[PDB]
Amino acid sequence: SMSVKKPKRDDSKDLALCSMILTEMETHEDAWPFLLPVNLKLVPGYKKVIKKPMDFSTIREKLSSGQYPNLETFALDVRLVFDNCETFNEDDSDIGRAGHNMRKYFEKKWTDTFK
Repeated sequence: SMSVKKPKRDDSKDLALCSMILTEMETHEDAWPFLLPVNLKLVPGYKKVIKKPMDFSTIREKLSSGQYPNLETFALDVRLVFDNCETFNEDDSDIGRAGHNMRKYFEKKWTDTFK
């Protein structure tokens, strides 16, 4: 509360460490469904159904331009990429399986880097 603060967790490396995680996601072999924005002209249904599209290139630009206020807002966009994927793709599809694999990969890196 006012003039009563928990001890200061060092956040000075968060930007660099989120960038490293994102590099690792970018270079995973199952990243290909997620590298670029879904083409809203060429994929029927996507625009109406997915209210907040997100992809790795869009996260990378937001990261690079100071549009994440803290590490939690970064994790929310990453998870949005996988939640979108599950909304639109059957579990038993190459893209559906890619999304589950990447989410697993991300969540382990996140825990090991920050928890």
